[PDB]
Amino acid sequence: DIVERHLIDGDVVLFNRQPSLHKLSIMAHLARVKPHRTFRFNECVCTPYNADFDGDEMNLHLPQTEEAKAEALVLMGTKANLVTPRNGEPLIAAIQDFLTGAYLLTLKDTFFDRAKACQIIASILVGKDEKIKVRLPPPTILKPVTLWTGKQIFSVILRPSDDNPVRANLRTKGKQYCGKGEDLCANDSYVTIQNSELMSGSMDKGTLGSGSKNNIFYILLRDWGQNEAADAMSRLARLAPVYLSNRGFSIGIGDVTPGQGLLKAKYELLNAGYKKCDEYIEALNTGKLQQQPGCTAEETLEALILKELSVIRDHAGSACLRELDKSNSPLTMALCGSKGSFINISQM
Amino acid sequence: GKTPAEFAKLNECPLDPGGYFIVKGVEKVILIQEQLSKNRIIVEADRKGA
Amino acid sequence: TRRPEIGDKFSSRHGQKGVCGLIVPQEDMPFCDSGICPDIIMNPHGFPSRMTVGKLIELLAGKAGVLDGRFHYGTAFGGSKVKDVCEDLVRHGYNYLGKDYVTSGITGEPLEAYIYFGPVYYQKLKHMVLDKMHARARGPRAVLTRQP
Amino acid sequence: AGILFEDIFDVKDIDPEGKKFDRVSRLHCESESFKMDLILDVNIQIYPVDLGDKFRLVIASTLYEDGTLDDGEYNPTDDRPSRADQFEYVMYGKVYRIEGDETSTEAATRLSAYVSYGGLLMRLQGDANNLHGFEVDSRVYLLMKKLA
Amino acid sequence: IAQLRPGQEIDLLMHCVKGIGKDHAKFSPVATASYRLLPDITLLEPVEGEAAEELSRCFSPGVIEVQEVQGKKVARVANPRLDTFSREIFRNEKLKKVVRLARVRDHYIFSVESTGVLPPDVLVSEAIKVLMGKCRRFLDELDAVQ
Amino acid sequence: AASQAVEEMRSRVVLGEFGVRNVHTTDFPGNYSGYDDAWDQDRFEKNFRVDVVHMDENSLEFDMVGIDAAIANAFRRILLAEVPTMAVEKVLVYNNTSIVQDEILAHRLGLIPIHADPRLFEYRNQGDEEGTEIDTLQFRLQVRCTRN
Amino acid sequence: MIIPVRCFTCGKIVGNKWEAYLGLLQAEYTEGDALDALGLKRYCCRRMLLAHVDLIEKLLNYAPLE
Amino acid sequence: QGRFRGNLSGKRVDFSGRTVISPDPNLRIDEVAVPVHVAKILTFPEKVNK
Amino acid sequence: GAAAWENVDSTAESCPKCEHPRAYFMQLQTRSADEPMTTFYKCCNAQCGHRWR
Amino acid sequence: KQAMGTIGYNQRNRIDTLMYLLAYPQKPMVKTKTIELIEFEKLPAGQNA
Amino acid sequence: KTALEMVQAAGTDRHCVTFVLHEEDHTLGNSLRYMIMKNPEVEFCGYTTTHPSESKINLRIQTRGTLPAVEPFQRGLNELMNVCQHVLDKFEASIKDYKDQKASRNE
RNA sequence: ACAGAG
Ligand SMILES: [Zn+2]
Ligand SMILES: [Zn+2]
Repeated sequence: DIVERHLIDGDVVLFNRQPSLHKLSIMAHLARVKPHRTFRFNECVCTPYNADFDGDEMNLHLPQTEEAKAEALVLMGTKANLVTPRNGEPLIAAIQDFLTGAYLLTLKDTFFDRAKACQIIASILVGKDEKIKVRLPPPTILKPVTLWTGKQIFSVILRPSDDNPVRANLRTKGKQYCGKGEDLCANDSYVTIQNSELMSGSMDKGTLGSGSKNNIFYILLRDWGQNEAADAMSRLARLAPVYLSNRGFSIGIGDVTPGQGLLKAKYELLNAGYKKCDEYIEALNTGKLQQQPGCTAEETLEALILKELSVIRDHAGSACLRELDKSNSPLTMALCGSKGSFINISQM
Repeated sequence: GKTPAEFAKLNECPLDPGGYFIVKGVEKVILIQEQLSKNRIIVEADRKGA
Repeated sequence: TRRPEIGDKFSSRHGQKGVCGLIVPQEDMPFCDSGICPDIIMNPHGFPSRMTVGKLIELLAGKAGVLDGRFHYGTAFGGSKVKDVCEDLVRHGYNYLGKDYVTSGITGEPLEAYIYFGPVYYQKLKHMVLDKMHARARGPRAVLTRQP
Repeated sequence: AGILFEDIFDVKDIDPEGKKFDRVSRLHCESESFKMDLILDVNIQIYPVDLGDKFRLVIASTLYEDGTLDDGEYNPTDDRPSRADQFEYVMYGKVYRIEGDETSTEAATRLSAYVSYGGLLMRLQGDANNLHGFEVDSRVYLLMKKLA
Repeated sequence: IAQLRPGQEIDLLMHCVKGIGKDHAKFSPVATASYRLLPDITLLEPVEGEAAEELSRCFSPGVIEVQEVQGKKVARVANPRLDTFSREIFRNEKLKKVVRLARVRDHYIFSVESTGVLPPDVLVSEAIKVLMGKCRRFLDELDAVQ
Repeated sequence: AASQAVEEMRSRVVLGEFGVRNVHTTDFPGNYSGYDDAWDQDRFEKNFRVDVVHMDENSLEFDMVGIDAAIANAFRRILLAEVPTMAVEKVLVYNNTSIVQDEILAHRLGLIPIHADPRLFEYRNQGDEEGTEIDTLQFRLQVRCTRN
Repeated sequence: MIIPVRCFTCGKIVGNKWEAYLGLLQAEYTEGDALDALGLKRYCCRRMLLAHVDLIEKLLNYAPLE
Repeated sequence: QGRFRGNLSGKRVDFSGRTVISPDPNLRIDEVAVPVHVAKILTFPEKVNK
Repeated sequence: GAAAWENVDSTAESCPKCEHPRAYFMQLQTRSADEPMTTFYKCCNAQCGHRWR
Repeated sequence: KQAMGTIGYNQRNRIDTLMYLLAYPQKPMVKTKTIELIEFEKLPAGQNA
Repeated sequence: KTALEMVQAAGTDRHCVTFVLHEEDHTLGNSLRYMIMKNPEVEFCGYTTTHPSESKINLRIQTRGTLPAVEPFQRGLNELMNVCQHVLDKFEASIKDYKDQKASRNE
């Protein structure tokens, strides 16, 4: 007999955002029933669907055959589609506030005592990590106080027990790497993970995020299987908002206001640029202009004006970034690559 | 030309802009159409470059 | 009568639109010194890549406007400047850039960074999730092509 | 004793490229008894270090001077006499990269040793005879007390 | 509640019941209940002259008093409780390095405003018994298991 | 001295220009060198005290000295969400002809505070839509509007 | 349509301050002085009266009457 | 809107739903949260065996 | 000519590939599906010749 | 254009196909002079959060 | 109807156990964590909410030696109950004393 | 046939 039961916990269900440009626009998940009225998924999966949660409608399909289940689970699962088939780069990885919260956790400044370290580590003890023993690491500083550095609390993600056979090894450049340090740089921008302990360097977009290779989740995918790359993203998704929503992280109008060092530089740059453009105007209209090769005398003027005007944006933008303090919010969001850049900060 | 307290006995808002019709109960708006200026010499290039 | 819920689309009068994501109690909101907890926590990541400085000034002008009972204008190519509303917030005892000492409501300890409080005029859009949730097991079909 | 290394150092520089941090400073030191230069990151909030100071730095494999390697899990609560009572600042970390020097093209004896204290680094560069006992993947205790 | 015009009529019947504030926000007994730590603004160097006058305007209007010992204006902290920490001492450049704005950790200032159901000293005495009550219920389930 | 920084670190919450430092709570056993932070009922009963500084009708301000954040926050959360009162839930309507919608009117009548003392009443059981003397009250609003 | 009974943010009963707020504006106060005289400290309570529009006073013109 | 594109290569299916989406990080990366109003309508025909 | 190539603003910046100072940059914004900015860089001090986003 | 708000003073005598209203609307705290010209704050759409 | 459920770890003999406190939130959780961390026989303690719809917290307690983690949990409950009793007594004494001192003035 | 939404 056939009982047509309801959709229960564990059914393989397809899931689709409608403009489907590549094959990862439709993947298969495992369903779980929850009392509200929306489809819900982890934000690490927002990169393949290109979902953005602004009034977005996605589709669902329940397969009606056992073979339609097993072709959807083995071939089309999310744990078996972490890399794109185009160039082999990981798509399911961390996104904004999972990169910003992990960049601030792994800076060199942050220290935790035993109570807050236990409180942050104990967030991941839910689900299939409810049975595991925690393995709090030994503290770094012992004698004057007792402090865990935030990098050890991050390294709990890569190995949350004593019997977990993950050994991850990564050695790459950061984003703000200065070129001359190689694991002694002033920026602390060189990453060394050795036996899944984070020995140096903060975590950028190019180490946790969905950009490209040298991702630590891509290392876990290629060395220790699919399931160890999938658990670590769930541990990161669990652990980074607990740190970031109790540190506090905010933007303001004082985070984009120009200091006194910028307003004196910008005036001089505008005056020099407008004077050289006026001299080029007078040199075109009233005599000889040094005509650049390949262009008329009017097109030579265009390139020189675009030369003088775009020096003003560089020397105005490299003058504001020197006088911004750290713990500026757009500067933090641009150094960790989570959202924005230096063009946007220097433009607003 | 009515006062706002006389829009009350017509069940009409004073701030309703108007400019629309009522045809079989629905409210239809003749939109502003944009044309080219007639009776004017247009000197243009063809697909062939002429 | 519809009450807002998980999946209703609010806007922000600057193009920072967004759906609802979570509804938390008053006891888990972060609170100021005066007892105020926010109605709507907005994520700061929308601001760098979109460059809406206008929302960041609307918040400050509104906070400086309700503390002395004015409506500060936000007219195009003009309006009330930042240098004037920075002086109305110091006079009423607030910070001159709207950033407040904020205590976390989960742990009870203070937050490290300061948080930027103020009134922002949010408008509710017609797109509600109760008018869009849809499903079909097997139902009526077409007559010509016998498919749903 | 389980001592790896011990010499009195002397601070030559505090911030080469500027104050990149609030709690950590990238010290630059140089010894008396040998020619050892010492890059070190300390926590200057709990333990302030000035420019012309002179401290004594012992790196030990174990914190109990009976030579017992019993470290299954560090118990901070227990009170028993250890090596740390004669020192003011103690850290705990792992050696992770022994590296040959590339400055000389022939007949060199200087070897670098990198110890990471959970993110706070230490290069200990100098003669190969003084660095005996440094192995990769070995966990060491840094010990440190200022002198007059 | 409402507002009528002649001919209109309102007739209903209400049923009040008991409920806690976690369920719905019409059951909350307080307008706002909150605390803050108590400030201790301290002076690192003695501020005299006309800088005592600009120090008393970078604060709340009753915390920095200015007094004269020899016909010479010196400034001292008087009542640090009344400060709201607007942080106006950091806009002035000369005075950023003479004060240490802080908070005493183990000293709270509660401020409970009841909505009128029962007086606010009785609200705190009921709120403490609830936390005494929740610790009682799990002691009764450690004994029921074993 | 470093002892001054250790004492400021476990007893003060400083406010910098850019962030509040020393936000956490640290006095737990093993966190410090010479300090004993284990639980001691006599030290808590010796240091705790309550100073009521202002009280009138419908307001109260008082001090708690010696308690920590994780208990004062518990008291704030109980006062917000777990102290019971009496409020309207059911509204039975006979001839509402006002312009105010019946749902909106029921929602407005829900939020009126009632002067019943809630220590005298019990919870209405699951279901039981009538309710008796033990667990309900019952107001009657009846207004008819006419011309003068 | 009508003044809400409570402030949305904290919960102070604002809904009885409206008829008094108009009366204090008939005595020619500024709004920042009348809101202080009514007892509204925080700005969340102040925007309940400061931004309210009384549409029911004008919707009741179009209501049917005897 | 012919037969080949409109009704043969791509066609309307049942056992399908459509809703607004919203984030949830407390789930795994391979889970999805289906509302209960859609979980009662959608069915999977499970055969009875031992 | 090389001078006809480098009469554009940028020099002494940092590329993510070879970090060299002599550079030739570009910035675009004309795709508002890309809410982030758009840049492209040329780097030719050691004549390495990268061109990326 | 899609914000819930109020239609006019006859929004109760009016029977349309689909009408959306907000229960407690509030006028904007920061406003343009164009808002004053078109009389937007005599019947607004939105609440101050 | 059962509010407490004790889930041990995989390979630990009763000194690593996760308590599931039904119908709770951060209120009891953070206070009980504060009173358990005062116990010097506790290596690890911390809670988390399972999901914001569900009213559960999972309190994990790991002790140092071989003593089971029921005893620091029960000691945390008893010490928190005594702290709340003492706070209640001091608060009621200060309220009665303030009302007494106000009644002596203005008479 | 038109307007929306992503
Ligand atoms: Zn309010
Ligand atoms: Zn390059």
